[PDB]
Amino acid sequence: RNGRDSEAKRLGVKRFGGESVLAGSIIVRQRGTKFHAGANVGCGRDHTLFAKADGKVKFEVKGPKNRKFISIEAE
Amino acid sequence: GFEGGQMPLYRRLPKFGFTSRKAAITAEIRLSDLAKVEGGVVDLNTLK
Amino acid sequence: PKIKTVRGAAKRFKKTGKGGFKHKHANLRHILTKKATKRKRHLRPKAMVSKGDLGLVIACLPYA
RNA sequence: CCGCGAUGGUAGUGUGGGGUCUCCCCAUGCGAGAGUAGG
RNA sequence: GUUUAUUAAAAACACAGCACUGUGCAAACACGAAAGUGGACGUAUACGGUGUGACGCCUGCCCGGUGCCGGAAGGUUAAUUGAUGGGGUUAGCGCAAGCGAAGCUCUUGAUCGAAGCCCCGGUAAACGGCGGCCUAAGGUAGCGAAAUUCCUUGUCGGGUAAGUUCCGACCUGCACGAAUGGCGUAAUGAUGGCCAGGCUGUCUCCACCCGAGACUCAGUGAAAUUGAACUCGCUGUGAAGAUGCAGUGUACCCGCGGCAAGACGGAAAGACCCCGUGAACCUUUACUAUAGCUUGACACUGAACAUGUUCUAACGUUGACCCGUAAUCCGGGUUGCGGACAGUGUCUGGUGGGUAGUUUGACUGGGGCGGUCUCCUCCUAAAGAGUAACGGAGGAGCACGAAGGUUGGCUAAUCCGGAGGUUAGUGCAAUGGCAUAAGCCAGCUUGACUGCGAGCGUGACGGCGCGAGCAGGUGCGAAAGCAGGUCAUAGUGAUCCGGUGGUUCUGAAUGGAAGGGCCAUC
RNA sequence: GUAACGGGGCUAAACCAUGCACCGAAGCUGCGGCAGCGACGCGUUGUUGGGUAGGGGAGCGUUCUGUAAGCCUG
RNA sequence: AGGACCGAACCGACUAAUGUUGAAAAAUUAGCGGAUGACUUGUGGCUGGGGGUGAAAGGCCAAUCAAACCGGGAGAUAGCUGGUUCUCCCCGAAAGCUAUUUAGGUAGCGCCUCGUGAAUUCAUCUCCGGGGGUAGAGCACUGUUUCGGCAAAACCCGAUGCAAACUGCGAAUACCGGAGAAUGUUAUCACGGGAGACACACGGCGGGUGCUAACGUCCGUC
RNA sequence: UUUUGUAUAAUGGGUCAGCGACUUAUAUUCUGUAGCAAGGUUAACCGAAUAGGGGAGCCGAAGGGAAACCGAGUCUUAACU
RNA sequence: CCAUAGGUUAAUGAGGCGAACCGGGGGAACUGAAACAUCUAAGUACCCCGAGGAAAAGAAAUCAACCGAGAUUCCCCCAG
Ligand SMILES: [K+]
Ligand SMILES: [K+]
Ligand SMILES: [K+]
Ligand SMILES: [K+]
Ligand SMILES: [K+]
Ligand SMILES: [K+]
Ligand SMILES: [K+]
Ligand SMILES: [K+]
Ligand SMILES: [K+]
Ligand SMILES: [K+]
Ligand SMILES: [K+]
Ligand SMILES: [K+]
Ligand SMILES: [K+]
Ligand SMILES: [K+]
Ligand SMILES: [K+]
Ligand SMILES: [K+]
Ligand SMILES: [K+]
Ligand SMILES: [K+]
Ligand SMILES: [K+]
Ligand SMILES: [K+]
Ligand SMILES: [K+]
Ligand SMILES: [K+]
Ligand SMILES: [K+]
Ligand SMILES: [K+]
Ligand SMILES: [K+]
Ligand SMILES: [Mg+2]
Ligand SMILES: [Mg+2]
Ligand SMILES: [Mg+2]
Ligand SMILES: [Mg+2]
Ligand SMILES: [Mg+2]
Ligand SMILES: [Mg+2]
Ligand SMILES: [Mg+2]
Ligand SMILES: [Mg+2]
Ligand SMILES: [Mg+2]
Ligand SMILES: [Mg+2]
Ligand SMILES: [Mg+2]
Ligand SMILES: [Mg+2]
Ligand SMILES: [Mg+2]
Ligand SMILES: [Mg+2]
Ligand SMILES: [Mg+2]
Ligand SMILES: [Mg+2]
Ligand SMILES: [Mg+2]
Ligand SMILES: [Mg+2]
Ligand SMILES: [Mg+2]
Ligand SMILES: [Mg+2]
Ligand SMILES: [Mg+2]
Ligand SMILES: [Mg+2]
Ligand SMILES: [Mg+2]
Ligand SMILES: [Mg+2]
Ligand SMILES: [Mg+2]
Ligand SMILES: [Mg+2]
Ligand SMILES: [Mg+2]
Ligand SMILES: [Mg+2]
Ligand SMILES: [Mg+2]
Ligand SMILES: [Mg+2]
Ligand SMILES: [Mg+2]
Ligand SMILES: [Mg+2]
Ligand SMILES: [Mg+2]
Ligand SMILES: [Mg+2]
Ligand SMILES: [Mg+2]
Ligand SMILES: [Mg+2]
Ligand SMILES: [Mg+2]
Ligand SMILES: [Mg+2]
Ligand SMILES: [Mg+2]
Ligand SMILES: [Mg+2]
Ligand SMILES: [Mg+2]
Ligand SMILES: [Mg+2]
Ligand SMILES: [Mg+2]
Ligand SMILES: [Mg+2]
Ligand SMILES: [Mg+2]
Ligand SMILES: [Mg+2]
Ligand SMILES: [Mg+2]
Ligand SMILES: [Mg+2]
Ligand SMILES: [Mg+2]
Ligand SMILES: [Mg+2]
Ligand SMILES: [Mg+2]
Ligand SMILES: [Mg+2]
Ligand SMILES: [Mg+2]
Ligand SMILES: [Mg+2]
Ligand SMILES: [Mg+2]
Ligand SMILES: [Mg+2]
Ligand SMILES: [Mg+2]
Ligand SMILES: [Mg+2]
Ligand SMILES: [Mg+2]
Ligand SMILES: [Mg+2]
Ligand SMILES: [Mg+2]
Ligand SMILES: [Mg+2]
Ligand SMILES: [Mg+2]
Ligand SMILES: [Mg+2]
Ligand SMILES: [Mg+2]
Ligand SMILES: [Mg+2]
Ligand SMILES: [Mg+2]
Ligand SMILES: [Mg+2]
Ligand SMILES: [Mg+2]
Ligand SMILES: [Mg+2]
Ligand SMILES: [Mg+2]
Ligand SMILES: [Mg+2]
Ligand SMILES: [Mg+2]
Ligand SMILES: [Mg+2]
Ligand SMILES: [Mg+2]
Ligand SMILES: [Mg+2]
Ligand SMILES: [Mg+2]
Ligand SMILES: [Mg+2]
Ligand SMILES: [Mg+2]
Ligand SMILES: [Mg+2]
Ligand SMILES: [Mg+2]
Ligand SMILES: [Mg+2]
Ligand SMILES: [Mg+2]
Ligand SMILES: [Mg+2]
Ligand SMILES: [Mg+2]
Ligand SMILES: [Mg+2]
Ligand SMILES: [Mg+2]
Repeated sequence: RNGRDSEAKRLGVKRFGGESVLAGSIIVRQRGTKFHAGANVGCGRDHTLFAKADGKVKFEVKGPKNRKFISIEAE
Repeated sequence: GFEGGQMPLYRRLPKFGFTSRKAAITAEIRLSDLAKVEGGVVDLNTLK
Repeated sequence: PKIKTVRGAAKRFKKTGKGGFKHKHANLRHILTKKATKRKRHLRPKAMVSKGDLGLVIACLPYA
């Protein structure tokens, strides 16, 4: 009665902290907002976080909930 | 083009376009060809 | 004797200036209502044959 | 900005080596979690 | 009686007898593109086909299924015929847009139309079937642990000291049964089973003897096999059962007669088993064809009214007679009979394992049977990605003009206004998300926009995904802004072929058109 | 068939600890030689050279044609 | 009289032994059946290969039969098996992924080789920037569990464990990025010529499966 | 030889001698080499001619677009940052 | 009935064989499509008839494209 599975979705972090990225570059693929969009980062319809400017990726923990945000520090 | 039985590239892609009969009877002349004719008048017959 | 062109391949590929091949994208013949306009728009322009496939196409089109 | 915590020990573990090899031990490096003093 | 020449002689085949069924004679039927020939120089007391198998007593119920036979009202239905509509072209009419006669032409398909099928009956010595409320009907007579009985060496009786076999019974017939006959049956059988008398070297248990080989001498003189051999035992080892490796034991060199435990001995590229998108032949309500059979239309094919028959002149004659002619062929003639029928050609519907070509998947702890095959979620998965098993668990093949967009407003479960704080909710699995709520309500709406797209993710590829921003045009909001569907991740199908709409494309002399392309879509 | 140290044998020739010696390979070093590659002195220095499928490079020999009415050969 | 009886010739072929590189590619010996018949035999004739003939065994059709023999299409096709011949030098795999009427075949990619081009391109270490949810741990959550207390035995509280599909915690390693040195025959990437390979095996470590059985099976990694 | 792996008790060979398996034609691409070079080269055929003639053709010097067409641009789109 | 069929004789010709090529009448399958039926193999193999030194074809109811060509046959291109 078992024997089924789905294709692996290649989620996860594509660009880690301090990496130089071009605008448009995908930083994380995820299901929901496990990471949140900080400065110069957009959030796509499938919760993909992507760079809206050229610069370096920065992960940070901010807010009252203590949420993982991703920003781009512009070069 | 055989790929082991997988639908091959030249069949999984669509056909497109048609062939123009007019293109076969149309040529391009370079500027370097203009001096090669006899007598300094360039028309179809002198090019031929 | 002369090599014969694979005539089905000649109807689907055209050789470009630097010797690549352009083709029409798959998936824009039918079942179009369910497809997003964005997806269909991106399938309209012709694309280049990929590196992995060039060997197969060249074999089929010796007089390209 | 976003309401805990040493020290010590213990667990685990990278590399190399070993045993009585379902599991461990030794050399070296990394070293929690929980808890304790305390804040 | 017959049979597998060469492993089967039988219970198999045949058989007289029985029954069903076809067949009116140019018989049915068979061989033959045909002419003809067999059937038969026969004629229904005959001939073909089928089943059963002397004889005796018999042969029950079911016509729903499949076949066959009969029916012929109605439905459906071929070729054929071409009504009607729609289009192309262009004489003209128009200042132009366009409109548009005739002709030619592309398309549409009214009407006509037989058999078949549906339909209504019949038929079981047609193929078949013969119950635990249900069926077409529920197995009669006879027989029964059987050439059938799995359980089973059933149980009881007989025979034997002892009998899984045998004989007689019982009936609980796994799974008998009435012409793919039931039950009996004298005689018959190189037939199967069982018992007894006689008989014996079959045996207890072998002994001796006579001959032919074997053995020795002379003469002649093969064979299979064979990588090379200086070719021992044992215990281990080891492509896992060793003459050949290790260790060890034993062993002077070489014949001859004997025996077969080993050389995984010789012989034959395993027949079993699996595999190959191998073969053959066989089957059928597998697919596609097709001979044959059958239907109608037109032709050969005509004449009088009926919307009936009659006629003779085509055509047939395997009736008679005459001639070629010394001829049961053939032809011609005369005549009778039949007669536009029959029959044949082309076309056409039906039927068609009679015949032909083929197909009939893969995975798989062998194959088969079962299960599975694409997509989504979790775990296995070793804290980036990815990661297998016929591993462990669940889902999808949609829904929604609001359940989408935006602005404003709102916050749950559960327990007893309060407590509590998401323990609820999400359109639907699971996981990760969601209060700034993505949960929930109302108003106004159509951004579920069109063209594009820096850059990036993910794929062998085909592809799939995320995306600021730019142009045009839009909604909401006061505006900032937000909106290119939905909390996200399933809800899917390449190409070909063709359909529909559009179109600054193409248009085989030229103008058009057809067809093609391109865009949208099925 | 001893047959559960490879055997003999062993009371250490067993086991534990500590130490110093030695044996031991186609490993390393020494001496001689050949070749590949990297810079060019056309100098010598560094380094490399186990190989199936397979890729690359360079050769040997055989018959025949020219060179050859030449050359070798009773 | 008789598909009557006993039994030679004649026609058969039930049993046994022998023979099985035979005396013989089917016989010999001892027995056996029919023997006036649906008998047997001589000579000649006729039937022809999807065809004949068959008292039916797929029997027989010249030692050949579920489609004769001979010649031809013909070198059918063979994703299968076998075999593939002189020498030296350099490099040197794979037994994986994806797809496949695919699974012992094949294709793209990965890995080999040759050529060309190009960056401090690549690797090791150190330092720096990162995300982790594994090991371990823990029990707030989702389940499971025992004892005591409390009490509608629920709930709640204290105490004790357990978890691949539990996480209010959380390593080592590994991985991504940056910087720096030393070392390394560019070790890197791209493009192009030529491949082979897509049966893997055992051992270590982490696991699923199996019995923490297998020289078992299926992954990861060396 | 085949294999994960063979002294294997898996395959093949009794031995010797002789023969016995990547060829040939045409097309196409890449490498080397030679000629000529924005050009290169001819086919059939003619020619007693390995000459010479024969440039019909073919490839190249321009691409883009389905195409008309435009052209160092072109396509896309009403139009491109 | 005329006749015609038929009969006899005479003259002339045919007949049979042969390797290929040639025209015509018939006409496979293996195979390829990685199965297979359309399709392929192929109007091939093969059978049959007829001819000639050659055969066949041949003097436009042909092409072309508004310019023109000028029977048939064969070769090289066009062009995979
Ligand atoms: K990225
Ligand atoms: K008998
Ligand atoms: K009936
Ligand atoms: K008209
Ligand atoms: K029975
Ligand atoms: K019957
Ligand atoms: K009877
Ligand atoms: K030994
Ligand atoms: K023996
Ligand atoms: K008559
Ligand atoms: K008629
Ligand atoms: K398995
Ligand atoms: K097994
Ligand atoms: K806009
Ligand atoms: K045959
Ligand atoms: K491959
Ligand atoms: K390469
Ligand atoms: K392993
Ligand atoms: K094997
Ligand atoms: K064997
Ligand atoms: K070549
Ligand atoms: K060249
Ligand atoms: K451009
Ligand atoms: K065929
Ligand atoms: K095939
Ligand atoms: Mg998986
Ligand atoms: Mg998943
Ligand atoms: Mg379309
Ligand atoms: Mg500590
Ligand atoms: Mg701590
Ligand atoms: Mg008898
Ligand atoms: Mg026999
Ligand atoms: Mg017999
Ligand atoms: Mg008759
Ligand atoms: Mg019978
Ligand atoms: Mg009717
Ligand atoms: Mg009745
Ligand atoms: Mg009864
Ligand atoms: Mg029994
Ligand atoms: Mg009994
Ligand atoms: Mg009894
Ligand atoms: Mg007895
Ligand atoms: Mg007995
Ligand atoms: Mg009895
Ligand atoms: Mg019966
Ligand atoms: Mg019965
Ligand atoms: Mg009856
Ligand atoms: Mg009956
Ligand atoms: Mg009977
Ligand atoms: Mg009876
Ligand atoms: Mg002698
Ligand atoms: Mg042994
Ligand atoms: Mg002896
Ligand atoms: Mg013996
Ligand atoms: Mg043997
Ligand atoms: Mg075999
Ligand atoms: Mg008729
Ligand atoms: Mg049939
Ligand atoms: Mg058949
Ligand atoms: Mg076939
Ligand atoms: Mg078949
Ligand atoms: Mg299978
Ligand atoms: Mg992971
Ligand atoms: Mg990991
Ligand atoms: Mg892997
Ligand atoms: Mg794998
Ligand atoms: Mg799996
Ligand atoms: Mg781009
Ligand atoms: Mg079609
Ligand atoms: Mg026209
Ligand atoms: Mg025309
Ligand atoms: Mg159109
Ligand atoms: Mg003993
Ligand atoms: Mg040494
Ligand atoms: Mg050395
Ligand atoms: Mg040296
Ligand atoms: Mg070495
Ligand atoms: Mg070497
Ligand atoms: Mg010479
Ligand atoms: Mg008698
Ligand atoms: Mg006989
Ligand atoms: Mg006898
Ligand atoms: Mg008798
Ligand atoms: Mg007798
Ligand atoms: Mg049989
Ligand atoms: Mg015979
Ligand atoms: Mg056959
Ligand atoms: Mg052939
Ligand atoms: Mg052959
Ligand atoms: Mg090497
Ligand atoms: Mg896939
Ligand atoms: Mg744990
Ligand atoms: Mg866990
Ligand atoms: Mg680094
Ligand atoms: Mg494979
Ligand atoms: Mg494999
Ligand atoms: Mg495997
Ligand atoms: Mg493996
Ligand atoms: Mg393990
Ligand atoms: Mg194993
Ligand atoms: Mg194991
Ligand atoms: Mg094996
Ligand atoms: Mg060995
Ligand atoms: Mg041996
Ligand atoms: Mg051997
Ligand atoms: Mg073999
Ligand atoms: Mg042998
Ligand atoms: Mg161009
Ligand atoms: Mg085929
Ligand atoms: Mg002549
Ligand atoms: Mg002539
Ligand atoms: Mg004119």
